[PDB]
Amino acid sequence: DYKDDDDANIFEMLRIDEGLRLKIYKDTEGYYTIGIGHLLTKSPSLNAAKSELDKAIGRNTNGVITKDEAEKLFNQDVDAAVRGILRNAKLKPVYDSLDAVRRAALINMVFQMGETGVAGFTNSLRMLQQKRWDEAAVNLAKSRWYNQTPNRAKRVITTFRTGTWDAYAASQQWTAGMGLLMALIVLLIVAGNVLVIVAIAKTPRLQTLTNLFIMSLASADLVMGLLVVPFGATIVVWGRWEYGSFFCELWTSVDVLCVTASIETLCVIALDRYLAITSPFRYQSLLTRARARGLVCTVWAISALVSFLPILMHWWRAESDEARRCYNDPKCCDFVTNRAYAIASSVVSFYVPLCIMAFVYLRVFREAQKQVALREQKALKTLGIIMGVFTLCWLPFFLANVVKAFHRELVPDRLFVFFNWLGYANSAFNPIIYCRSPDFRKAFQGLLC
Amino acid sequence: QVQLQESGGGLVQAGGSLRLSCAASGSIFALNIMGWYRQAPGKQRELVAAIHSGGTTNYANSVKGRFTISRDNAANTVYLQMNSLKPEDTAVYYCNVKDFGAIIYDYDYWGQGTQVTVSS
Ligand SMILES: CC(C)CCC[C@@H](C)[C@H]1CC[C@H]2[C@@H]3CC=C4C[C@@H](O)CC[C@]4(C)[C@H]3CC[C@]12C
Ligand SMILES: CNC[C@H](O)c1ccc(O)c(O)c1
Ligand code: NA
Repeated sequence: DYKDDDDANIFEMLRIDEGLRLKIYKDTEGYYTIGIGHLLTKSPSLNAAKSELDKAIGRNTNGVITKDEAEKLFNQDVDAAVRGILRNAKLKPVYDSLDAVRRAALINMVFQMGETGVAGFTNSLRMLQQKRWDEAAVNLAKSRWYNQTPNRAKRVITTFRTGTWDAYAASQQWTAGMGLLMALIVLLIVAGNVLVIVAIAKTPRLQTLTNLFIMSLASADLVMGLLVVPFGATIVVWGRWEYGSFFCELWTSVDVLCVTASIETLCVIALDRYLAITSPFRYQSLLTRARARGLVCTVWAISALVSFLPILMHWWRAESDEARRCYNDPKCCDFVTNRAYAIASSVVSFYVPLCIMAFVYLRVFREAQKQVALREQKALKTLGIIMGVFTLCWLPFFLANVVKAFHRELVPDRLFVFFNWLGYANSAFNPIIYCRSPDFRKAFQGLLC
Repeated sequence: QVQLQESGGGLVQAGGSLRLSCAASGSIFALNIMGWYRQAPGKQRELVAAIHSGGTTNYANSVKGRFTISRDNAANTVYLQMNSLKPEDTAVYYCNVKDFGAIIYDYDYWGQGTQVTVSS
C-alpha cells in the first residue's frame, strides 16, 4: 500500500519494542496474529486466520508474509489508532500539537495500553501539549507504566523528551554489539568441544577409560553451544523469546538437561581420578568398560528426569501473577520456577556434584601431604583451577536460583541472567581444563596442521 | 629435566638371581607408580612389577612369588629383588615412573634399559 518515510520510522520503533513475526503466531490469549501484533481472528481455526490474512494482504500467503506486507498491516493499525485518537477529546489536542517523532511515541503508548489507558495520563498529556518536555519526562517516569515496563518506557520517554530516535538507535547499536559477543561465545564453545570429540574418535591412544567421561562432558557442552547458548542469546539481543511457547519448554529442558549432564560429568571425572590417583590397582580392575558406560547413561538418565519430565509435566510452574503472566505469554521465556523444583534441580545439578568434587579434591590434597622446594605447588595450582573455575562459573547462579525462588525481589532479573551466562561460559572452559594432556596436544596439532 | 638411572642388569645362569635398582633424579609428585617393564625379542612390552607410593603392589601372574618389588623410604628409588630365574625371562627390563602432578592424566617417565639374559 502507500508507505511514507514517517510510517517506516514508527514501524521500526515497534519492531524493536514488540517484535516482528512473518509467520502466523499466537498472542497471550491464544489468538492468531501476524506482523507486529496484528490480530487476524479470534477463531480457533488456523485456516480461518489464513483466510483473513489472504483477504487483507491480497495474496495466497499460506501463513507466511513479507516485511512489506507486515508494514501494510502495521500502517492500517496505525491509521485506526490515529482515528481513535482524533475522536477522543482527551488525546486530540495533545496529538494535534506534537511533531511527527513525538507523535509516534504517543501511538506507541496506545499500542501498549490502549486509547482509554493513555487518555488517563491527563497531566503528562497537558505537559506534552505545552511542550514542557523535561517536566513531562519526569512525571512519566513516576507512572505505573514506567514501573511495570521500565525498558519500553525509558525508550518512549526519551522520545518524548528529545524528539529524536536516539533511544531506538542506541538499542540497535547494543543489539548488534551483543550479537557479536554472543556469536564469539558460541564459536568458542562449539569449536573447543567439537575438537575434543573428534580427537577422541580418531585417536586410539586417547580412547582410554577416563577420556570416555571427558567425551560425555564434551558432548553435554556441545549441545550447550549448539542449542542452549544460541537461543539464549536471542533473548538477550532481542529482549524477547521469538519461538513460541512450545519451544520455550523444550529449550528450557535441553538447557537443564545439558547443565545437569555437564556438571555431574565433572563430578564423575573428579571421582574417576581420585580412584586412579589413590588406589590405581583396584581402579584398573573394578572400573570396567561397561561400568564406565554405566555411569554416563546414569548421568544422562538423571538429567532427562530432572529436565524433560518436570518441565513438560508443568511441575516446575510457580503460581504467582508474575509467573502465570510469563507462562501465558509466548514472547516470555524467563526462568520462573517454584520453590521445590528450584531446590531439587539445584541439588541434583549443582550442590551434590559440588560436595563430591570438593570432598574428593580436598582428600587428594590430604593424602599428597601425608606421603611426602617440592612439586606440590604445581599440583595445587592445578586443583585451584579445576575447582576455582567450576565454582566461580556456577556458584553465583545456583545461589541466586535458590534465593530468587523464595524472595523474588532480591535477585534482579538482569543479575539473574548474568549469573546464568557465567555458567554457560564453563562449557567453553572445560576443554581447556580437562584436555591438557600431551596426548591431546599431539592430537590437537594433528587435526589443525 | 628428570632422569632415572638403571642398575643391576647382567647375564646369569638359569636358577640364579639378580637385583635391579632404579634411582630417579629430579622432582616428582608424591603420588606415583614406579614399575618395571620387559620386552623380549618378538613379543611386545609387558609389565612385571609396579609399586605405588602407598605400598600396593601388582605382579604379573607369570612372575609373582619369584619376584618382589620394593621402595626406599625417603628416596625416589625402586628395587626389584628377583629370584628363581627361568630362561623365558630374557628381556630388556625398563624402569617406568607414573607422575601425577597434572591431576587429569598420567605422565610417563621411561628409561633406557638394561639387558638381562638367562642361560639355559
Ligand atoms: C557448601 C554449600 C553446600 C553451601 C551452600 C548453602 C546454600 C544453599 C545456602 C547458603 C545461604 C542460604 C540461604 C540464606 C537465606 C535464605 C532466606 C530464607 O528465609 C530461606 C532460605 C534462604 C534462601 C537460604 C537457602 C540456602 C542457602 C542459599
Ligand atoms: C534457562 N536457564 C536454566 C539454567 O541453566 C538451569 C540449569 C539447571 C538447573 O537445575 C536449573 O535450576 C537452572
Ligand atoms: Na512463555
